[PDB]
Amino acid sequence: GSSGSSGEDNRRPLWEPEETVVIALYDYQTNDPQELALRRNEEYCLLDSSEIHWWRVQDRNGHEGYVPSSYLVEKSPNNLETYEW
Repeated sequence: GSSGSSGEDNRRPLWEPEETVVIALYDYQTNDPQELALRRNEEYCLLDSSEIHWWRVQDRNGHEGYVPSSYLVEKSPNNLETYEW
């Protein structure tokens, strides 16, 4: 392989390392308005974890609702030296 215009991959993220960002392992679907359909391999801003089985999140476009925390996952840690004790 060979580069073309730029040989330096500087693809920075969008969300913030401070806000809780979760991702859906699978594309969840529902027939209720109160519920939101998650997308496989898609991050989501955690609004409030009031409940346990159901977490309130928001899409990148602006779609919030109740989703199965099971699908949502905590963006694995990286280059972060911190201990929760």
